[PDB]
Amino acid sequence: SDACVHHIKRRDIVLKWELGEGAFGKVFLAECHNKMLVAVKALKEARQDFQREAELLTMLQHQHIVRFFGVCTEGRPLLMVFEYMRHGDLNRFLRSHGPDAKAGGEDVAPGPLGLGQLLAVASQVAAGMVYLAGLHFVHRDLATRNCLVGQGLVVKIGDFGMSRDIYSTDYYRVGGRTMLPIRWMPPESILYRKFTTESDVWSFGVVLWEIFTYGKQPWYQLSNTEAIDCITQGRELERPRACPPEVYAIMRGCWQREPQQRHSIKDVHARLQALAQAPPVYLDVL
Ligand SMILES: Cc1cn(-c2cc(NC(=O)c3cc4cc(c3C)C#Cc3cnc5ccc(nn35)N(C)CCNC(=O)CCCCO4)cc(C(F)(F)F)c2)cn1
Repeated sequence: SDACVHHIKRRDIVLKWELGEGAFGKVFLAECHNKMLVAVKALKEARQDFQREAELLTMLQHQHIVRFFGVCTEGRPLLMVFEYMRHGDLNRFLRSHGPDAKAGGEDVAPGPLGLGQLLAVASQVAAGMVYLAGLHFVHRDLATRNCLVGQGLVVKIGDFGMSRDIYSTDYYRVGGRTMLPIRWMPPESILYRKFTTESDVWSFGVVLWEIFTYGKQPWYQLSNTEAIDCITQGRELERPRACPPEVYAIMRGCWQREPQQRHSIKDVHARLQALAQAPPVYLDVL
């Protein structure tokens, strides 16, 4: 126990209703009195994996990492208190604001999401990955499904959380047990099965691809085995229609076969941030 986790009395937590069910956890919408709304995670049992995660969740504090408030161990089931993100995960957000579904909102225009919005969303995910790469933390399952959207179009990296139970189609089940998001995985992670920070920047290019594709699954064209091949033979994803050539260069910069030939996430974020606050007339031409 290197760091210490804050604790929240069970009297403070008042469960309203469920937000989703997982194979190992349950997310309820609840209130805390430290009065705001929070998202609590109930363990379905793993107690060692509870404290270990909380210790790691506490150390990770940033503007684009899901805000961890603490735990509650004064009565089973054990709880993990997260902040509430209004628009759910990024993948379900992107899809519901694409040209495919089916009328404005409070945080977003009628849609589809314009270039300025997509660049804004992309920069926030990139900014959060620089922090993780700065701590040399390796997020081995980077995708739009594992990013949350809050009130005000703020994007934070959230889940894992039963993403292998919700989006089971995004994972290849290796052997009898264990799933791999091979469509988001780099060649060295498929072949030699090695994961690094440079293996994450590959995943971000795939994440950056999802954004300008409005939530579609990468290599939706293919099956799991065919997707493995195309990545193995070094076949790249084609530039999505909503993506300008200026941004597709950033994707390919994340898709170099040699992991060290790939650009740093600090450099990728630098390009994405600059394009975000860029004046209208500069983006209209893009
Ligand atoms: C090896 C390792 C990795 N980690 C690690 C863990 C996390 N954890 C995480 O992001 C994490 C984990 C988690 C839940 C949430 C997050 C953010 C959340 C949330 C949240 C806030 N508002 C809403 C509204 C609807 C909604 N969720 N939701 N759903 C749609 C229900 C989801 N349905 C379910 O069934 C999930 C079951 C248990 C889920 O546990 C985050 C990080 C990171 F990336 F942020 F650092 C790292 C710990 N150890």
